[PDB]
Amino acid sequence: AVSEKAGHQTSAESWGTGRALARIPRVGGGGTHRSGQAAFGNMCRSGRMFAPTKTWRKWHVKVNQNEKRYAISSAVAASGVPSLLLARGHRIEEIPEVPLVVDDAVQSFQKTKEAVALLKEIKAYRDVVKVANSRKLRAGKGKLRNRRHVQRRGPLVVFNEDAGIVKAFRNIPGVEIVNVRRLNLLQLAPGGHLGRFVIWTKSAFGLLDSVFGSTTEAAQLKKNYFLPENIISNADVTRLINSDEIQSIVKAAGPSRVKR
Amino acid sequence: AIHVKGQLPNAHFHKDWQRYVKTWFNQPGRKLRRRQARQTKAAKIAPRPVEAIRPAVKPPTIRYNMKVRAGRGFTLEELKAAGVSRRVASTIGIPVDHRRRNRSEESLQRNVERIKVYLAHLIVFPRKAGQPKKGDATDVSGAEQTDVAAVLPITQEAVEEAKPITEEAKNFNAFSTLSNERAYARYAGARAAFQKKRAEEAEAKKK
Amino acid sequence: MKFSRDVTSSRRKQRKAHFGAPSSVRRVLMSAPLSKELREQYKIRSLPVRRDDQITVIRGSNKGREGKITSVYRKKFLLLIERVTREKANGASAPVGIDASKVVITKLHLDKDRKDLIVRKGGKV
RNA sequence: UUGACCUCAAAUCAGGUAGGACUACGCGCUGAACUUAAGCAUAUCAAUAAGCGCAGGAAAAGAAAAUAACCAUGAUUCCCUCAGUAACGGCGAGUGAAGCGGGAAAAGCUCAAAUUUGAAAUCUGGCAACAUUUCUUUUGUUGUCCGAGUUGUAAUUUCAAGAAGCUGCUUUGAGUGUAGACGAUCGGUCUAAGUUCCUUGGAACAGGACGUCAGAGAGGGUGAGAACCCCGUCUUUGGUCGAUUGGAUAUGCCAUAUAAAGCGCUUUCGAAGAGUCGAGUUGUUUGGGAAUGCAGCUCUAAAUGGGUGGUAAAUUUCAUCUAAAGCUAAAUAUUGGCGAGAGACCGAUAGCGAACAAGUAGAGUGAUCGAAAGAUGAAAAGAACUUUGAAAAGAGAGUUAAAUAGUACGUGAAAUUGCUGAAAGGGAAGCAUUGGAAAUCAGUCUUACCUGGGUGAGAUCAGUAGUGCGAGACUAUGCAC
RNA sequence: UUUCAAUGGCCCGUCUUGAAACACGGACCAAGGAGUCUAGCAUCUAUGCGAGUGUUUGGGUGAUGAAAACCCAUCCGCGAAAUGAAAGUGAAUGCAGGUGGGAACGCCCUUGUGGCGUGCACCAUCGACCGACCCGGAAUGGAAGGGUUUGAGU
RNA sequence: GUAGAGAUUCUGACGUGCAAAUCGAUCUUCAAAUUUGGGUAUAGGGGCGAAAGACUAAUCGAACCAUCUAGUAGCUGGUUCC
RNA sequence: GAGAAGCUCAGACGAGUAGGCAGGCGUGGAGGUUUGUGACGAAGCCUUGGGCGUGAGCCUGGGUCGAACAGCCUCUAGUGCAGAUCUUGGUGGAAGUAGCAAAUAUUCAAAUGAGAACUUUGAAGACUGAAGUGGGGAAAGGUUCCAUGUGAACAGCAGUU
RNA sequence: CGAAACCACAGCCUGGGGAACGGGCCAGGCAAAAUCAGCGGGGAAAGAAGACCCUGUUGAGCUUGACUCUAGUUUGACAUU
RNA sequence: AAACUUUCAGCAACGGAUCUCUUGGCUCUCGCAUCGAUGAAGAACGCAGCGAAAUGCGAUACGUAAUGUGAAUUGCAGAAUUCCGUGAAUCAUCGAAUCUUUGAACGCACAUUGCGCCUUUGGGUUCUACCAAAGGCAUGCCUGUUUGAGUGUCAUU
Repeated sequence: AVSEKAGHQTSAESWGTGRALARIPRVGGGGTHRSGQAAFGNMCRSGRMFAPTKTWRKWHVKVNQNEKRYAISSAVAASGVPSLLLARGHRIEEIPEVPLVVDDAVQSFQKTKEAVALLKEIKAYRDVVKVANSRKLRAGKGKLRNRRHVQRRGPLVVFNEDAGIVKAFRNIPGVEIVNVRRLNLLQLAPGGHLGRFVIWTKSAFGLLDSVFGSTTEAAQLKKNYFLPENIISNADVTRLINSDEIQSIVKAAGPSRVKR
Repeated sequence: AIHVKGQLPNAHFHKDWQRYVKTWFNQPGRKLRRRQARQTKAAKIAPRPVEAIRPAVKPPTIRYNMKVRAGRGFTLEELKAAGVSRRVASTIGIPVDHRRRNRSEESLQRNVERIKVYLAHLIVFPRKAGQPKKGDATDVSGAEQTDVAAVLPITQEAVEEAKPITEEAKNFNAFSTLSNERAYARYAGARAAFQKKRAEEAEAKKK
Repeated sequence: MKFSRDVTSSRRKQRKAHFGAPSSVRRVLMSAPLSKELREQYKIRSLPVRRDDQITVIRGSNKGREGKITSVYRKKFLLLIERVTREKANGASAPVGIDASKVVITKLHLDKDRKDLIVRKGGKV
């Protein structure tokens, strides 16, 4: 917000009509450039801006906890779809399996060298290389406001127990490490786009069922929470349309194109 | 002017309300500050419990008299029944409330059992190390800071699952009883006044 | 990534501290790496610059120029080395200032304070 | 005459203390109007602005003369809710709390009213001695004397009680040193890594090749986008002082430590605040409605008395509290001051008035009013010298990557202006449609695939056929030459 | 692109029935310049859950690095009951009713703008039940019996 | 009638002036209710006034300065791309 | 197949102030993405060249320039000017125009100097004419006083003063 | 040596229509660069959001047996007593 | 045909818009509690080799003592009384000091560097006058001390 007294620290009064001047308030006195100049107006130099910004603007937005859990569950399911990861831009062409689950010995990693070696072995280092190549200087005035550099997002490592994995992976550009009990939508769908590349540990993947539960059984880590039910059972509408049961009852095919 | 649908406006903003706006941008900071303060208090008073033992009381309205909540301190009658002096209760961490009184044996016994449980679970370090006096514990080695409510929580009144239906319950007319009691509660004073006036008039006529 | 709450990542604050540091801070700021042989000998990666120090320039137009530090201009973050000059219009010689990070020290100016600093930093003498 | 007491004086007497500044938050007094009511006087703005007095790091409030009407709760403060509700209001415009409930934090207490009367047991000051220190700077102890004080200083009591009694129950702080630590810590860090090659460039911090570190790829500087050039960043122990019973068997070990409290039955008593409560009236205020609080005046209390229980009065009960004396941390506020970390904020007519020697220059007698103004270049390398001119300067030269960067300096728009070139013009010009004239611009198709076809060399193709079962597909291999 | 020739073309904005007006503003150019935010309300739309709904008053992972994300308990707000000033009372005769139109579906006709059977939503209408009012009236109670009525109800 | 103090007329000059009140001629008074310096007192619903609503720092039928205040305006002007 | 938000066929219709709705163009900042552009030249600016869209606007050739910037999907706002006797700043026609005319008046020679109507010296002619254009003070100003140098700015012409 | 006012763009007339007296519109009279000194017919010339009149549920100075109050003043009661 | 005017373009002018930066501002959050008669905030006057402003300082004057680092400040110098040295620096830190005239301001005043008083010590012939230096002289209030007043109340002389 701007200062509450900005544009008001002056004693200016309108001179009225008859002076062949606009009725905007003007600074009194003499002996300086400021004397006789307009003030207090949004159209005036060194005046007060129109509708000065206030601190009590609604900065924060509230979302229902159920909607938040729905979004997190959708982001996790999207991360489990290899096509969505490629669409979002993750280099997962040579990845052995999606979702990618690694041994629990990764949680005890102690060196960035070990983390990089594991990423190369599981063929996940392409994302890190992509992030490093994409690092650039930000366009605009964000550089003046402690936002000089921008880069892409790499893999998201999800762990259950921290024995050095966080420190071993944190220095790798683009790699974000998060606990399985505190999955963040800002990391699972960065920019609002689904399909974040996620590398799970064995314990975190095993605890995913406890974290989220199912549609019929509530999760033990979220009180009375059930997974959402979809409004459609089978999403392969093309297969349903072209199935024999529908084609047997439909009318004639009809002309897709007609002659003039 | 008012020309649109909806309820008439009622905004109370005819004063200089903008100079008394309270924002909450320090809410996470206040939460962290309070958490750090209570962690510091826990460390400095360890191994004493963070929260002192509190009594179980009934809220004072028909809207809440069916519940049980935590009180301020134990009454003098409860302390005497449990065998704790009012001066020693403060030293051992038992709050004393001189204003509250026990009008019912139910509340008296309810709080007395709480004091007894607290005393049984309490470890009193000797005033001089290695010299356990009256009431001191000889096994203070295994002492740690525990939650008071984790062993002595506030418990709500339980309901009866089922019971056999009685003939008195069969013959009871609840609505008629409620109507008769309501009528009696307001007309009893008039009836008593009528009886007194009738007796006085009869005596005066006799005179 | 920094984690300490006493460490500031603000570009404005960092520039203010760098360009407003006093002479004592600027002495540490103007540091030069040691040569490979000096690194083996003293087990020290780099030291603040000082007068009477033999250095060779690694960057800039005057690359490969050996000389001894004649003066240290802390006000302008410059080192004036011997025989590193340019000709003015009339023919006089104007010394060319070189940043400390652009030179490598090949021979220290050893004294009691310098040896004590090396030992304090944990280096062989 | 004198002394004593009482009252009142003086002293540049001995030792102290107050003023003033800061006002974001805090406690009070005083106190509007603009404005809204579509006018306006009550109302509203507002128990606000201005004025005045007084503190601290918080202030204030605070342990019920409190709620409730219940199975009852229980100091104060603050948040949610109660609730835009009860209620107030030309019942118009508008205004508008409180109990309960959940949470944060929790802590209790001290006087006056008592006869110690078998001993004023109490306190200040002077002098001297002995200790102590954040400290020769601070804070005390002892002895003696003089004062204060019986018109009451101490001790047990403060209603939750308690005293006088009655009978049996148990008996406790300060000096040293070690290990683990805890504030300042700083002898300071073991604290990691390229400044290798090629191109461009004035400069590599750019691109490419080869590498390295990462618990360090936050940020900043360095002749252009630097994790490895520098400061740093991340991680991580220790020399030191002090709080050193803050703890442990704080051991070790001095006297702390012989009579003060401790609960128990029984009785007798149980002192409890006066022009105060309360009543009337007036003014103000409140949602407070036959008065919510405050203040002026008149009257003026009582001892199971008095206050409260939200409709005035009388009477009879019931419930709760115990006023007219006092202290008290925490949770709470903080546009002032100091220090620190950040930002989906502004990028020099913006952001504070002030990015710059800004409350500065300057104006007014005065109270007060109050600007404008950022950027050469990496580095002044800031143009040697010759010549013309009285000089300012010009022309040659010179520096630089750049002088289309020369201090009248990053780039350098428009308005406006000069020279050159083109065109037009008989008291406007500008524009639209159509075309002429002059000037100017692009359309490279006959790239590419393919029919026929002259010269030319060539590991030779389909059909066959051998090589996860039928069959379609294809890589490789021998025949087909 | 310029100019020429023919034809057409009044200076823009504004108040206004009416502007080229002898109505007002406008010498020129650059930069700045005016429906924003907040406490509510109403309609519509989207999302989540659904007789429930609302995690952020608060507490924890917390120390790391954490104004974020995540998790957690009791209250409480709105809704699930209305009516009357109030004391109070407080919603099934029935398939939770009947009638008309009515989506969708099914069965017959026999190709007609078809006949029959149910009938969601919605509207109109006749009733039933709850509260209020007016009755009969069969100390305290208003139960069956009613009404030309009334409610922002079932 | 001179100095000094004023300002009748020319409705002269000037009237983006020498000047936000001046210049020239003419005119009134000129030993007292005279003119004037310095010091001092009276301050805004107030002062002062041989009285014109005159003067009170070029401001007077209620001075100036800051604040309430971004006062209200059923009125005027403006209100930015296809 | 034809970014089913797609493809295809046919018919009718088209004025518009105040006002309403929809779809789009442009600006600043934020998240995601584009082995995105760039010191072998980003942004900006000029353009008597070219192309696209009905249009808001966009792309590009040629110059200058020197350090950052953009396409797409979303988020967000101090987001679009011809007016407001609008604000600040700069600059025009009027225009080399109005004007630089009160207070009687200057002239000759020499010196200096690059430059003399304004400086200095000498001579002449004049005025203030003692209630002065003389000599001093009070208030007010503050170094303007004096000497030596200068002629960038001021002395509304000039300057050696 | 060197401005300022003013400036939508500009500037030859007649008649017509028109917001009822046009420089622009329509029909005619006409129409040849660039300039100097005057001049006061026109530009309904310039200045100044008409000071006259009306409207506003806009004010202010003043007046009064307007409405509502008030300093002061008069009288009484209570206290001082 | 020139001149003149108008339009466009190229260079040269006027002007400082646009673009990019920013030791600045604004906002948020966290932490802390420390002015003064032992003389505060503020004002004035002075202090450097060359210094008007800002910063700092006070006749010990861009400062002294003490501590830390360790070769500079810089525009010109000067300083080799400097470097195997308890030492340069407008360095950093900072527990000892100095701290002009004022200002709540305090001997009385102040449009005056005006007018006084007390103590002690020194210089000019000066046990008393003059000069110089050092230390002092405000008000209200509190607790004590001393000296007192009262036709206020009390006893032996």
